[PDB]
Amino acid sequence: RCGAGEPWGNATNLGVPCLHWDEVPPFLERSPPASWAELRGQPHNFCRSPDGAGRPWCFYRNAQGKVDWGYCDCGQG
Repeated sequence: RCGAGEPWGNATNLGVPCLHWDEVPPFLERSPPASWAELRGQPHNFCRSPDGAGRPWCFYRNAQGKVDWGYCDCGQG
């Protein structure tokens, strides 16, 4: 039950949980496609959509200690 454009919430697409936007390390492993400082979900974690294509995505933190970003479509990655 995953339509494109609809985020899973706190999981990059359908995999790794979204870390908090203010908890994103200044030295990041992935480069973000857009300036997300205005996603303004800093206090919390939840997919955001900087892309005018209606494509939500968040930063996921995995058990490797990594924090990267992924599209939240639950089937578009």
